[PDB]
Amino acid sequence: QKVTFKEETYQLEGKALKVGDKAPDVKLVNGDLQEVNLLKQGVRFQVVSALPSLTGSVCLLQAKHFNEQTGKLPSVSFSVISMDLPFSQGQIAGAEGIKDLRILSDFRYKAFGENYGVLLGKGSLQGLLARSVFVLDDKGVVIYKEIVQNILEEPNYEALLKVLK
Ligand SMILES: *c1nc(COCC#C)n(C)c1N
Repeated sequence: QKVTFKEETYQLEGKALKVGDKAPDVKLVNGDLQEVNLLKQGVRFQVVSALPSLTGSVCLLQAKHFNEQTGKLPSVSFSVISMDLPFSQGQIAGAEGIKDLRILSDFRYKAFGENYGVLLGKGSLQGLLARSVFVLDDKGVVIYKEIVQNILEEPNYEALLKVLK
């Protein structure tokens, strides 16, 4: 699969993760500069979304939409991942009041990008994460995957909420 950004077409780098595959656990860094494991034990659904940067308008709308679901669906674990340092993630989350959302940084190991196959290849956005959504079931198996073809588009929220119902 390819991703488009205006005139640029990106190859996706890292390991291809498919619907039906066991999702790999990866090390990320949270707002307190604490290393955390992506996967949560004993929750019905885990939603893991990635975006190029929280600095961007489309990116912030995605973060705002997952912050709202965090409160509406407490039985579902929501995580948003970017290559932004935890400091900027905390600053932007603070200003926008997105305090319930689990915001994690892939900067240290690029372990999410490499293991979920959403690392953007050569181009202006190279090394940033493709806009993407994975839903895992209670076994940690991928039951839904969207890598957004046009990175200027928001994720398909309707397709996603049908998976969580
Ligand atoms: C996330 N999405 C986008 C696309 O447009 C938003 C803007 C600006 N960007 C730039 C990020 N960072």
